[PDB]
This record gives sequence, structure tokens and C-alpha cells, in this order.
Amino acid sequence: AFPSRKDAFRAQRKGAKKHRPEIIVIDLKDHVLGRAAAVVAKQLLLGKKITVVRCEQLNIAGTEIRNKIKYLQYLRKRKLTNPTKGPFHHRAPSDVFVRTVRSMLPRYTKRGMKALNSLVAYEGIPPNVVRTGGRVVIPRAQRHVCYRSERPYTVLGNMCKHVGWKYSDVVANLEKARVEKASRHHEKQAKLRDAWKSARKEALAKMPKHNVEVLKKFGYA
Amino acid sequence: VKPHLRHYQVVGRESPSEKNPEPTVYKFEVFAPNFVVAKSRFWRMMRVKNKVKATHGDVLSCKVVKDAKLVARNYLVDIAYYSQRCGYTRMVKEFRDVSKTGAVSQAYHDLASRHRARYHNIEVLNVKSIPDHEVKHLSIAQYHAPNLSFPLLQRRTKATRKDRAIFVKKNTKRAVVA
Amino acid sequence: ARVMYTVARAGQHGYHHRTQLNKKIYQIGRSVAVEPNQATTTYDLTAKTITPM
RNA sequence: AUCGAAUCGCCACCUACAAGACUGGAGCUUGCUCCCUCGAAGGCGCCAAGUAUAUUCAUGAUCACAAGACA
RNA sequence: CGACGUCGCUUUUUGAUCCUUCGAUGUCGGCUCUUCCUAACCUAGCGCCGCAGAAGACGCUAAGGGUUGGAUUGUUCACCCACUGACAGGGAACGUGAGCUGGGUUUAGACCGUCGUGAGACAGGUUGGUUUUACCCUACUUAGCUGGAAAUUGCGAGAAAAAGAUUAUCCGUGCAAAGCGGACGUCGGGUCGCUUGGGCCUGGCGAGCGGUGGGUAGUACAUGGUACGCUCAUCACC
RNA sequence: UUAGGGAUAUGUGGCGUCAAAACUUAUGGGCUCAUUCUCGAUACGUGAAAAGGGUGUUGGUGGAUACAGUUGGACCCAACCGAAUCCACCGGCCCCGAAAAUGGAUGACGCUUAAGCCCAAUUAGUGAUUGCCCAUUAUUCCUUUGGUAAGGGCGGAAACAAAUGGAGAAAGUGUAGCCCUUCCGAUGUAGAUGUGGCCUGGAGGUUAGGACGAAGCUUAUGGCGUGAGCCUAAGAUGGACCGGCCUCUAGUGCAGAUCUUGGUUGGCGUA
RNA sequence: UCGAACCACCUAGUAGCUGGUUCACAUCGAAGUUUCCCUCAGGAUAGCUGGUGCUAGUAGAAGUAUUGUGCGGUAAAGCAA
RNA sequence: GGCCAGAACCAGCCCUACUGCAUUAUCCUGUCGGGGAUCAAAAUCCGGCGGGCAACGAAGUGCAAGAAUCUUGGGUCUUGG
Ligand SMILES: [K+]
Ligand SMILES: [K+]
Ligand SMILES: [K+]
Ligand SMILES: [K+]
Ligand SMILES: [K+]
Ligand SMILES: [K+]
Ligand SMILES: [K+]
Ligand SMILES: [K+]
Ligand SMILES: [K+]
Ligand SMILES: [Mg+2]
Ligand SMILES: [Mg+2]
Ligand SMILES: [Mg+2]
Ligand SMILES: [Mg+2]
Ligand SMILES: [Mg+2]
Ligand SMILES: [Mg+2]
Ligand SMILES: [Mg+2]
Ligand SMILES: [Mg+2]
Ligand SMILES: [Mg+2]
Ligand SMILES: [Mg+2]
Ligand SMILES: [Mg+2]
Ligand SMILES: [Mg+2]
Ligand SMILES: [Mg+2]
Ligand SMILES: [Mg+2]
Ligand SMILES: [Mg+2]
Ligand SMILES: [Mg+2]
Ligand SMILES: [Mg+2]
Ligand SMILES: [Mg+2]
Ligand SMILES: [Mg+2]
Ligand SMILES: [Mg+2]
Ligand SMILES: [Mg+2]
Ligand SMILES: [Mg+2]
Ligand SMILES: [Mg+2]
Ligand SMILES: [Mg+2]
Ligand SMILES: [Mg+2]
Ligand SMILES: [Mg+2]
Ligand SMILES: [Mg+2]
Ligand SMILES: [Mg+2]
Ligand SMILES: [Mg+2]
Ligand SMILES: [Mg+2]
Ligand SMILES: [Mg+2]
Ligand SMILES: [Mg+2]
Ligand SMILES: [Mg+2]
Ligand SMILES: [Mg+2]
Ligand SMILES: [Mg+2]
Ligand SMILES: [Mg+2]
Ligand SMILES: [Mg+2]
Ligand SMILES: [Mg+2]
Ligand SMILES: [Mg+2]
Ligand SMILES: [Mg+2]
Ligand SMILES: [Mg+2]
Ligand SMILES: [Mg+2]
Ligand code: NA
Ligand code: NA
Ligand code: NA
Ligand code: NA
Ligand code: NA
Repeated sequence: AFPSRKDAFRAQRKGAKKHRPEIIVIDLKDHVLGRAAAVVAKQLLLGKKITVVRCEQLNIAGTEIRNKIKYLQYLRKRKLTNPTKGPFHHRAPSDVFVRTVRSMLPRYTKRGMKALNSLVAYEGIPPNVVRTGGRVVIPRAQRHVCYRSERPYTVLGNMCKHVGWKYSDVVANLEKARVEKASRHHEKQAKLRDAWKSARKEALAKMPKHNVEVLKKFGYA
Repeated sequence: VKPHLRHYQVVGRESPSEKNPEPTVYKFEVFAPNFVVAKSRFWRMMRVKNKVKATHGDVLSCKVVKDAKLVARNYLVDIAYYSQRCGYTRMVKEFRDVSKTGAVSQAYHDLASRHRARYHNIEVLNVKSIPDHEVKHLSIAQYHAPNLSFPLLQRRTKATRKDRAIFVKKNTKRAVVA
Repeated sequence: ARVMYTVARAGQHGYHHRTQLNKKIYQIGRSVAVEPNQATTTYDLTAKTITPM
């Protein structure tokens, strides 16, 4: 992952500025696992670079016990003669989502592999993703519009924690620290947000009046 | 949606002959998707009741009876359906609807859902609008209250087709991918 | 139609890393240059080091 | 330094959080009434640093990867 | 527990069939070794009893672990002796013969009984009777070398990193606060263009933080070999 | 149900991803929750399940009671209290009944405001009766080929040199088909037949080539033919024969018969 | 080399059985059934198929209807016939 | 130029936008009475009687032939010029 000295030297020779590819960051909290994965897989095949965060807060319909049992049935499948080379049962929730997307992809083609490698999965929100830009959601894969609220539902992090995932507490503490840092920084800059809001308000009295009338016509003033 | 079953009146008779110089004329009410199905049901009923085949009969008329003005009503639908296990089972149900065709179409949907009865094993004995005080089921009479009011909860409001999006920002309306 | 990994086969024996539990320490002796009587106890008063003859 | 490339929206206002059986706020009458910023916009950017007194654009000749691209 | 009836499951029995194999798929049993199944013998829990206790019956969840030594028989099977918490039933080409063994079954020698005029016959008895080949490919067991994220290429740029003249233009501390604490100077030259006490290279002096080498004293540590004070020379930041 | 192709429509089956289509359609209605063979989505496929049972939920049928039934007080029996109850039976979905041996299968993922089951629609109480996606099928267009094929033309109309409109026009089974127009069929084992269909050695005729290079041999040498094959180009190949056409003729076409002979070859620098 | 040695020849012995059987395109295109056979892994023989045609191209046409006119004893029904 | 590409028109096809006839009575209205439910109404519902066109963007009911010329639809790299 570390760039080669040749690549750093070429970048210095060209004098190019810092570059970031067009990447969509999806917050997977309260998102249905299969519906989000199907949507993500289609977008990956269409050529989008997608990074998903908070994978541990994905949701699966039904009780946690039956979802844990379903994974345990998946875990029991292994090549008897040689468990190495057998199915690799990843426990991390981000790895669970990646496997679900992978099964929805044609993983045995170069095109399918390119789509799969265009996806990055995280538990929680890592610092390199926090400040990159506004996160997105999938409206047709959201719990509050997909599940009937009476039905019990499973949280992916809780399901994974009891089937082998060992970093549930680490992710929870990191998420707690991140929200506290974000809340403090959002408590700050409120004066900046309020000042800009008042600046826009005062602009109406200083700008040409026919321009105001156009704004009122199109519902902006 | 508008009902999928139209109200048909089929008037027919056995073709005149020497034994029956003036055959009796029969009028039939049926709820069918089209007039071809309506004539088929009429000739079936003539065969099983009046012993008259379509090959020896005439169809005087087959016309749709229009629905009345749409008013929230209570319809008493007397219906029957066949099953191998139980033979002919007849029930009298009540529905809330605005038309005879809507109430009958609702009854057919109810029979399919709750008894796995298809259209061709169902016979509609009668259907009529009934007053509020003649309704027996509380699930129907609960809509007769003068102050019926309730909120709209657990609703999945889907945007207009042109404005639907795949990826939208978390707390905005800005479509990232549409 | 395979040989299972659970079947005994010839190969390397020994030179394996092992973690062995509950080895009681019986003595923590000092350097012989600091205290020559390393193997001397209060019951056996012979002046001897830990190194055997 | 080969190297000519495909990509074509920027931000130090989105880039914090949570809830969709309900988070603008009250009242009691508990589904209605009242108050408000009136509950259906993240901000900019799209050719005069701003809505005016303006201003060089050609012959790259009628489409052709924008013949350029650090916003 | 369950007559008279009746509804099923299982393929650890035989049968029925003849689809595959007759230019051949080595045919019994045992030994050895691994794994799987649960209709659970022991072991872990738990109901129920014509469960007082003790010893037991029946049932539930559960196959993680365990399930023997011998006499006779080629035997599978059977039976007996003995130990035991228990000595549960099965599958894996009736697991397993280029793994073995060859007692049996199934050639050619020979004996007996019965059968046949006879040559000969008998899921009747008997005795004797060659068990071949791996150096190939996979699998497994270990043992070496070595590329590679566009999984060999694109130059195709995504950090579980930092947080700002767009990461450039210092370093600590603090909550992405409010603030607070620090920073080697000076005299010249040369070269290029946000004009801001401009960027870069470089020279002469004087400091500081240091590295190395020599001298010199106390001290620590396992006590030959490093560290620390002071003092010289030198190099680096410069 | 099948000549070589294009376009447009369909059939069966589908429209959450894999995977074209509802970028998870509707401004359609109901039902269902199923914990270790993991509910269900299995036409044919019986390609896996029954008798029996359920106070899981959702529907029907027929009766009985009501100031009830259930509590609480008292005195099995009657009185308080202030609602609707109760008994019998029959469906739908779900559940129990339901135990096998490598780890595994609605095809996989997954799906439960279904992406499950039953029914019903095509942008929806608005104003009319084709949502969308996939064929060697249908319609239509171009081309080939063969017909039990259908027709027309074939007595050169006239005129016209080069320097500076053209070419052809055969009375015809079959060819580079005499030319043009038109219609229909076109797959196929065993098998039959046809081919101015291809190819090989030799003979009778005819017409050519070759020391300025014959045969043979070589090919990222192209061209032509649906094809068998033919022809040209190059040889920094070869060194003396040989091509086309009509007819005749035969020891006349190879991928494999544990085929014959010769050579080679992985195993192998191995045992 | 022996439950009939070896050599050459008759001998390319015979085989209803096994294996093989060399270019292209085009028009058509099956049968596993009947009868007889020491017949049952084979044949003859009809049928199916190709080729050649002949005859005055709707003549003696039809795996189909309608009408008229015949034939029947299976499904049902019956045991009070 | 016998190459590549874009626009024009021409003919033929292939998709569309533009709609009339018939029908509607178990219907539409007004009124009287009943019946209903309210704090009181109204409505749903049943009769008698009087009027009728639910009315052409009324009805998702039967059939539609409406010259892409008037009024310059789209496609043809799916055709040939
Ligand atoms: K054996
Ligand atoms: K012998
Ligand atoms: K012996
Ligand atoms: K639905
Ligand atoms: K049942
Ligand atoms: K022709
Ligand atoms: K000819
Ligand atoms: K061949
Ligand atoms: K070799
Ligand atoms: Mg909700
Ligand atoms: Mg360019
Ligand atoms: Mg019994
Ligand atoms: Mg057989
Ligand atoms: Mg055999
Ligand atoms: Mg063999
Ligand atoms: Mg073998
Ligand atoms: Mg069990
Ligand atoms: Mg066990
Ligand atoms: Mg085990
Ligand atoms: Mg067996
Ligand atoms: Mg065996
Ligand atoms: Mg052997
Ligand atoms: Mg073996
Ligand atoms: Mg033996
Ligand atoms: Mg023996
Ligand atoms: Mg024998
Ligand atoms: Mg690379
Ligand atoms: Mg790169
Ligand atoms: Mg897939
Ligand atoms: Mg798709
Ligand atoms: Mg849906
Ligand atoms: Mg099936
Ligand atoms: Mg299936
Ligand atoms: Mg079935
Ligand atoms: Mg599954
Ligand atoms: Mg499927
Ligand atoms: Mg409509
Ligand atoms: Mg053919
Ligand atoms: Mg010859
Ligand atoms: Mg070659
Ligand atoms: Mg020959
Ligand atoms: Mg050859
Ligand atoms: Mg011969
Ligand atoms: Mg034979
Ligand atoms: Mg053969
Ligand atoms: Mg044919
Ligand atoms: Mg044979
Ligand atoms: Mg009978
Ligand atoms: Mg009878
Ligand atoms: Mg009788
Ligand atoms: Mg018109
Ligand atoms: Na067999
Ligand atoms: Na026990
Ligand atoms: Na077929
Ligand atoms: Na075709
Ligand atoms: Na043709």
C-alpha cells in the first residue's frame, strides 16, 4: 500500500497536485444487509468506487439467535480432507458485508474482481474517512422503510461478536471517541455557521431588488 | 385501482323449435373480466340449471351494468366456492367499498387469499348495499363511527419516479447517484 | 478420494516451538563469583557450586 | 525523464449525532387548537469578484478525444 | 406396554430388477489407520415414575470424549471366561490386497461318502497348493527458491495516517477550544520572480545542541566495558 | 423445430444481485415468522413424506346465554358488577409429527413494508382496452442455393473513329450459370441419387511453358471458391523437366484397423 | 513347444462374430414392425426410402367435417330383471 | 480519390401524436314517507311519485376506417438513391 520510490519520484518530476478518485462513502447504519449489498454490487459493476463504513451496524431480519445459528451452519462447512484451501469464514462484520457483495458479483472473472476490488469496508468510521465528505445512505435498503417495526431484527456487530469477532469493544470505544470529537468540533464552528446564515439574510437588503424578486419567484428568498 | 371484474347482465334463451315454440327467457347477473367470460358463465349456469346448451341457445343481450356514484358503503356479498376436501362452502361476508364491482372484486381477492379459491370455482350468489345498523362484524362497523380518525404510521412514502435516487446524502435531499 | 490431513505421515520430527505450563522455580541462585556455595543448603553444609564435577 | 495519454464539481457552511409508533415549541380536550424561524432545499460553482458604464475573441473557415484541464 | 387394526421412516438384512462394467473395477475374514452418522452403552446437564433411600424404568437436549483383555471357530456371526464408568449400533466401492496376511472360498495332485455303466459330478467332508509393477499426475507429509495489489501491464492516484498561506509558512501544550510556553545570530556575495523584512545556493566570523578521538577525576552497573564530570582536537547541523 | 445475415415483434420462462428486464413498478387486496438437513419460493420431478395433533394466527358454518360470562364477598347455593360471551364443526398459512453416515446447497447470495404464498393490474376512480427483457419461431429486407418452378427478351432499332458514356447480348439440363423479372422450399443418422463438382498416376488428341530456372520442397504470399481445392508472390530453395483443355484408363484421395515399415519422442540425466 | 512336438505346404482354411474402411457440395430421407426359417447377435418377405419413369395436369383425391343410412356391448348403470 | 465523417433532401418500409359511431336506467336528480344515527342533524338503507344527458377530459363499455398533405413527428450505421 505504501507508494514506491519510483512512483513518488515520478509524481515529483511531473509536479502534479494531490489527487483523490471519485469515491462514494456509504454509512451502513440501519441498512438491510442483502438490499444494501445488492445495490452496492450493481453500482460496483457500473464502475463506482465505493467505501462503506459502520458495517457492524448493518441489520438482518429475524432474531439474533437464528442469525447466529445461520452463520454457525455456514461455519461448519469446510473441506474435510484439508481445512486449509477450504471455505474461509471471516468473522468481522465488514468482511461479512464484503462476502455478501462478493457472492452477488461474478467473482471468477477479471471484470468481477475489478468491481470487488473497487470496494473498501470499515467497521465504524476511520479517521481517513471522517473528513473526506458527506456520507450517503441507500433509501431502498434502510431499516425504517424495509422492516416492519414489530418484527425482531439483528445487529450485525452483535451477531458477529458471539461467532468469533474479537474487536467489538475496540470498535465501540473508537466510535465513542470519534462522535465525541465530532460533537465538540460541531459545537465549535457553530458561530461560523450562524454568521454565514446571517450574512445570507443581510444580503437580501444589499442586493438588487429585481434579483430578490427572481429569488422569491423560484422560492429562494 | 379500478375493479378488475365488470358487472354483466346476460339475457339468453334456448333456440326456438317445434317442441318449445316460445322458449323461456333467462336473465343472469355475473361479475366477469370481459363479456366472453360472462357469456361462458351464463351458458354454464343454463346447462347446470335449465338443461340448455350453448349450441342450442341464443344470447339476446350481454351488457355491462354501470356502477353507481362512488359512495363509501357496506356491501353484503353472498358467495360460495368449491373445494375437493369440503365440497361447496357458502359464506356471507361484508366489505367496505364504493361500488358493487369493487366489493365483488375484493371478495374474490379475499377468497383467494384466505381459502385458495380461484375465480372458476367461485359462485357469487348475491351482493347488495346494506345499512350501517345491519352490519354484524365489528371490523366493518368500526368504520361507521361519526368521528373516525387515525394517524398514518409506518408508511413507506416512495418519491416520484423521476426524482427517485440510488444514493442520497444522509441528512439532506441531494442525490449523489440517481 | 484423497489423503486426509489427519493421517500420520513421515516428516520432520522435533525442533518445534512449545509453550509449557506450570514449571515451579526451585532455586534462583546467584553468581558463583558472588557466592561460591550455590548447592549448599541449611541441611547439607558441604560447600559446593551448582556445577557438577 | 521516458510520458502523448482514459477520468471532467469545488468547499475551512455537507464532511456531528439520533429518531421514523414521529425531534420546531406549547395547551388539554389526546386529536385538536394555538405560537413560531410556519416543519418539502448543505453552501457555493455554470464567464464583469457582480448584475452595470463595460470589455480582446474570427481564417481553429459547419460535427470530429475540450486544439485544455490548478476552479 | 399396547392386542385387533392402521399410518410411516430407514437401507446397518435378504429378495426383486439387469442400468453401468466381460480388449478384467482383484472376490471372504482379520490386522492396521483415519473420518463420518445418531436410532445415546458410558461420560455432561434435565424431566417423569407403581421415584422413601439405594438400585433402576421411561423420556429430552446433546456424537466433545470414550467404548477393552482372552478360550473355541478362516469365519462375519455365535458362545463362554475376565476386567470395566461403559464394554452402543452403524457408514465410508458389504472403507482399506501396487498396505499386509492368505486361514477360507474357486484350477491343475490325492483320499472318502453318495451318485453315474462310464468318462466324471456333488453351497458334502478332507489334505496340498507362485499374492507381480510406482521413477508419472494429483492427494497427503515435510523440505527449498521466488515474483506479485490493473494479482505480472496503466503512467488506473482509495492510508483503520496526519489536519491547513489547499496540509506549503517552526516546535511543544490544550478539547479539530480559549489561551499559554519556546525558537541561534551577525557581516557579505551570486542566481531567479507571492513584492511579502521573496525563494534558492554559497562565503567570513561568533554561539548552541551534538557525534568522534585524546587527556584527567570520582561513581554506578556482573566486576574488561559501557555510561556520567571537567578539558583539548576534529567533524556535522551550517 | 433449424440456407447465410439485419431489423422489428413474440413463444416458453422471467424482471433484488449473480444476469437482459419493474435502476427493488403501482397512486392493488389479503395471508404467513418457521433456533444447528438452518421456514418458503420443487410444473414434469412421487427429483421426497403420511396417519394424527396444535389455547400460533387469520377466515367461515350452525347453535346457546346476556343485564351476561370472569372475578370479589357470603352461604354447592343464591345474591354484587355493567359487558358481550359460550358450545360444536369446517377452511387458509404456519408449527409438531420428521433419525444417517466427506462439507453443501429454493442454483449461490440473500430476502421477511419479501426478493415467500394466493389473487389481480401496466403507470392507475384521470378520462379507456400493447409496462419491460431474452429464440436458429413469426413478419419484413438483402444474399445464396434448389425447384414438378412462373414469365419476358434473343430477325443486333437508328446513330456514334482516334488525339479526348462503356461493355455484353449463347434458342440455353448442368459452367464465370445467355440475360432479366417473379414465387416457394432449404436441418437430418442409416441410406439413395446428382454434380460443364475437386484431386492423383498413366494413354489417345490439342495447346503451351522451361538454363532469363522444370519437378519437388518452404510460408504472418496474398487472391479466388459455400467447399473439395485452384492461382499468384517470395525463397538470401532446387537444378531438368513440365502445365492447361477434350477424351480414355486405373494398384486414384487416410486420423485411429491392440493396422504395416522406418524414424522420432515425454518419462529422463530418471530407475 | 505336449489333454497330441516341431517344420513346410493345402492356407489369403471358414467365421450369422470383433475391429477397420481415404474428397466436397447439392436434392431427398428411414427402420427397430408383418409372415416364414434348427429361427432368437442371422436371413428371406411385405412395410418404410431413393432412383428411373409412364400416363390425356384435377381423371379412381382426402389420417377432416356435415347429412342420410348401417354396425357395436366398453365406460357407466342393475341385482328391487 | 474506389478513404473517413457530418448534414441535406427522394422513394420504400418501421414506430408513434391527433378520434368517431353505438351503448349506459340495477343509473342521475327532486320530493313525500319510512328507517337510521346523533347533543341536534346529515349520510349509509327501503318504498311511492315527478323530472332526466352522471355526458365527450362522463364512463377505463362494444366497435373504430382518424391520408404525418393540410398543420414540415421520429428511425433507417436495419434499405436503396
Ligand atoms: K481384504
Ligand atoms: K493334470
Ligand atoms: K507343504
Ligand atoms: K403487498
Ligand atoms: K392435517
Ligand atoms: K433461381
Ligand atoms: K446448357
Ligand atoms: K475418421
Ligand atoms: K527423454
Ligand atoms: Mg418505520
Ligand atoms: Mg484531448
Ligand atoms: Mg401391533
Ligand atoms: Mg445390461
Ligand atoms: Mg466383467
Ligand atoms: Mg477396462
Ligand atoms: Mg483399482
Ligand atoms: Mg437425538
Ligand atoms: Mg458423544
Ligand atoms: Mg468425533
Ligand atoms: Mg450396504
Ligand atoms: Mg470391501
Ligand atoms: Mg495385491
Ligand atoms: Mg488398495
Ligand atoms: Mg489357503
Ligand atoms: Mg483348504
Ligand atoms: Mg462347487
Ligand atoms: Mg503492477
Ligand atoms: Mg500505479
Ligand atoms: Mg453469484
Ligand atoms: Mg440487470
Ligand atoms: Mg416488491
Ligand atoms: Mg420436485
Ligand atoms: Mg427446482
Ligand atoms: Mg410434487
Ligand atoms: Mg440456503
Ligand atoms: Mg433460480
Ligand atoms: Mg390510465
Ligand atoms: Mg439437407
Ligand atoms: Mg499406377
Ligand atoms: Mg508458421
Ligand atoms: Mg489402393
Ligand atoms: Mg499418412
Ligand atoms: Mg481376406
Ligand atoms: Mg447369428
Ligand atoms: Mg465398425
Ligand atoms: Mg427433408
Ligand atoms: Mg454386435
Ligand atoms: Mg363397472
Ligand atoms: Mg341398468
Ligand atoms: Mg342378481
Ligand atoms: Mg391524421
Ligand atoms: Na448388474
Ligand atoms: Na446421564
Ligand atoms: Na425438440
Ligand atoms: Na434463420
Ligand atoms: Na430463394
